Amino acid sequence: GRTRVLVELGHYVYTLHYYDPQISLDEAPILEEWLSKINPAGIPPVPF
Amino acid sequence: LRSNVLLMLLQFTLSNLKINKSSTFTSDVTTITSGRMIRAFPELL
Repeated sequence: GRTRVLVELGHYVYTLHYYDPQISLDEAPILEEWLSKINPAGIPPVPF
Repeated sequence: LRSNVLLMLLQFTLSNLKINKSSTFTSDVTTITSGRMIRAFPELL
């Protein structure tokens, strides 16, 4: 908890994952898969 | 030295007697230049 980032994208394609709320899970690896497929070509669709 | 330098510039001048010919200009659809009209080529990019 030390840096808050506002990635301003004018419009983007989203995709939401659905979790059972009784499951403890750091979902940083879910976003780190999104952060790996970014190149100057394009962006993978945004995960929630 | 002046006789050998001047003959080196006569090969420098004669080897640059070409015609700058244009080629294809694919627009940069990537986001480094964003829609700019660069010239794609080997790999001189």
